[PDB]
Amino acid sequence: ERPTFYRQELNKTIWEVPERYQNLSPVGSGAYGSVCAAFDTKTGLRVAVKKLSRPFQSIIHAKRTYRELRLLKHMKHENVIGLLDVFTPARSLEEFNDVYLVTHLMGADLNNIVKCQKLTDDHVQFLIYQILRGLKYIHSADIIHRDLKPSNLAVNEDCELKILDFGLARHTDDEMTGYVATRWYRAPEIMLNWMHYNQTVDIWSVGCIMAELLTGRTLFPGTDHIDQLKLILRLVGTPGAELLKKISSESARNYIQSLTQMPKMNFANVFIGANPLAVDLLEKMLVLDSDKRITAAQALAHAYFAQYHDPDDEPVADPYDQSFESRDLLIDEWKSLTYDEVISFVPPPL
Amino acid sequence: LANPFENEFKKASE
Ligand SMILES: O=C1c2ccc(Nc3ccc(F)cc3F)cc2CCc2ccc(OC[C@H](O)CO)cc21
Repeated sequence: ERPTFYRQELNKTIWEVPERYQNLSPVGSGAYGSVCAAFDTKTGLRVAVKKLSRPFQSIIHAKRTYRELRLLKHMKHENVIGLLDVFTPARSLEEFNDVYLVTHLMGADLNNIVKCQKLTDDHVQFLIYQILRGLKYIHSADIIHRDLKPSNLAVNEDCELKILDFGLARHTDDEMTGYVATRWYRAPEIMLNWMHYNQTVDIWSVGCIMAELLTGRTLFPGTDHIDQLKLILRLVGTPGAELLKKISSESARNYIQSLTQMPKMNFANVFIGANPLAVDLLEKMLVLDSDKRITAAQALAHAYFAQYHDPDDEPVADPYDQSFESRDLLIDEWKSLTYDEVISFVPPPL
Repeated sequence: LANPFENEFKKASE
């Protein structure tokens, strides 16, 4: 039974939503993308409604739309954004072009918190703890996120954190899409081992995010790929002989060998006056060699989080099963698969 | 799909 919809132009975009969702208001004046705060009169909840941007604009984006909806429907964890509702104004597959997702309103993202002049170390402890708690869960499902960054972490007024945006997430595999992550948070093996990174790229991003929380500044704000690589090497040091041999790009190896030799910095001399345990965790997160990087599960046991760590309150997931995602499909197949997932969504009990 | 990183690396050396 299709609800009554109504239509409204919001910042040069036509939103069409069920009448239960009232007083749509773009968060931050529309600077955070296509997300509106609303009041759900059916539940009395304050919700955030995301209108997916151009979900079927290409084969790649259609695929990403399907993966994100499937993952969001599969996952159930306090530090991962959860679906209250999923809808489309379309009355049939034939006119299906728009997807809307609904969750609890959170009210800020980590970019706001980075600017907070009253941020304490305990706050950093609690925020990074929750990112890692969500990441332990995600990785245990054999999901890889691939786009962690401050704007993809929502924080509510109780400093409860949820990972947003699974648009680039997928089931992990030996070979995956090459150009992923946002540049300032992109792990170096994404550039050095084209299409053959693994879940530790997400730990790199968390390291970059923690550093930004501690200092108030982007850790590696590169303006291009060469710039980005050099900014990283200035901190973690240029690779030695045994590590070069794991770099699959001969052009990258050749370029790196042309640079001045750089040692690993003492992070205690970068993050001045930070908790020594925070510096220690950062040293274990921001390591060039992917195989020596700390895991999410290991990081939750780090002494930095002793106030919050509870090994029986850090659950793992049921592993995610990749239904139709292993082949190259046309947009119309991705649309039909996504339509079926919209029509079959069952809202959680209140 | 093309690798944009190798392009920049080969140029930076050149
Ligand atoms: O709460 C927020 C939020 C919520 C959800 C979401 N994506 C999403 C994912 C899944 C789903 F199903 C529905 C979704 F909407 C993205 C964000 C952005 C973080 C942010 C920032 C500022 C806010 O208000 C600021 C004031 O406006 C003062 O400027 C509110 C929010």
